[PDB]
Amino acid sequence: DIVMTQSHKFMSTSVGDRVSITCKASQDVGTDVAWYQQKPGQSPKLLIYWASIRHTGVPDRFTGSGSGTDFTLTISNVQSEDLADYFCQQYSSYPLTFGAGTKLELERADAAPTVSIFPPSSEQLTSGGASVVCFLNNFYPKDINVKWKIDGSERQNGVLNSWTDQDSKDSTYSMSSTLTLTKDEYERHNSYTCEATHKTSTSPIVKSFNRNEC
Amino acid sequence: EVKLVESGGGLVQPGGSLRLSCVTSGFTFTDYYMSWVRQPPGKALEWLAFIRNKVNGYTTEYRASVKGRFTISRDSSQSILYLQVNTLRAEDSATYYCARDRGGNGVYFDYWGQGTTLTVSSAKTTPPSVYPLAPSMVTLGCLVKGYFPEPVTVTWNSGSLSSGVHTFPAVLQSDLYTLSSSVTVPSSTWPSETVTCNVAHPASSTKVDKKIVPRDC
Ligand SMILES: [Zn+2]
Ligand SMILES: [Zn+2]
Ligand SMILES: [Zn+2]
Ligand SMILES: [Zn+2]
Ligand SMILES: [Zn+2]
Repeated sequence: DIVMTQSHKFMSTSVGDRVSITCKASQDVGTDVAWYQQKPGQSPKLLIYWASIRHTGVPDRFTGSGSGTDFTLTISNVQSEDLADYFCQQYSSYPLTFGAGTKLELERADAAPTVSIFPPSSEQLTSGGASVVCFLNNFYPKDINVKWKIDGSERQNGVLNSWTDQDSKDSTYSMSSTLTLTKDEYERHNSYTCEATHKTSTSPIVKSFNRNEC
Repeated sequence: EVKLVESGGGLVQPGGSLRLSCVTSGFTFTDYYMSWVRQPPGKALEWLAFIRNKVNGYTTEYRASVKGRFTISRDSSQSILYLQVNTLRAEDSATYYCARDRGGNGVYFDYWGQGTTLTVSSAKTTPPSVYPLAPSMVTLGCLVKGYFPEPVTVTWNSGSLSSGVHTFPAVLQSDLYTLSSSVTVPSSTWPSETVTCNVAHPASSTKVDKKIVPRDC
């Protein structure tokens, strides 16, 4: 069937610049193209229909253009309230199909992460488990890598990682890493280390604690 | 004005059936095309079906993959749109959107509802375990472990503490989710004043408060 291909999953820009999000159709769809905006945790919102007609209430900054197979949604003077997902849609033939979407990421200066390490709580140790958590807050760019070290040796099994989307206030990213062990295994080692490799530092940021001191 | 509210989501075992509902308001319901669209996790939106207005005989059009499986219909005397689904599989897990259509047969979606989330799995509902995370600016946190299914909401100090809060999305492993939340407060406000995280898991009627107390080591 007809496939709407948005070549870019992510696009970088700054506040006040102009962005062009492209969308390519598998075959000729004329001008039967719509554009939508979707913010995290919110429903889609119609921006453009019939390739170039703005929906009621849509600001004049959003413009659509294109005919045949190539279409573009241009956002002049990017505001902070435009950090969202944008995708196209064709209604020339059934079934109706959407593009995979293109998320707008905001540019800013680099920032080193604030790293914090936490030992297991008494509530979990009473249950027989032992989880160690490492928070990595407010870094930029989003590219980062975290290693867990137990008594100096790297450990990969039992690790769970999670990343946030771009912060709506300072345009940074955050990540949490949880190393889950049993209480018996936790009591058989001393040092627990969370190592953060980021472009803002030639050497990794290291946070650790020793069980002998507690 | 225009308002759409979906209901019927939740956890359902594979091979089952259910009906989703969409309550509309703010516009003449029988005069507009209505449709259903699903959004799988990390996948593009997928149109399922739409039903025409009164002047077009209330006819329906279906995606070929769902014909014979999904059924769209309107209520006889109320502004409610339905979607019947049978033979549920794990691939049907998604957010299901109710939408009002424009453009005649050139269907586009001019207003979307909030959506309802459907999870198709055989895993058993499990309440969460909430563990505190304690060590000028100091960072605390809460660890939510071993629950199913999604979602879980987290607040700090019953909503009064919102600045500097990072709630990370849940991660699945061995049919159980794990979620964490962090908050950064000035050292002059803790532990001189209390800091408590609140965790809600409506699927198991769970609502836990966990006070963060300082540690000796
Ligand atoms: Zn990126
Ligand atoms: Zn057409
Ligand atoms: Zn060991
Ligand atoms: Zn409209
Ligand atoms: Zn933040």
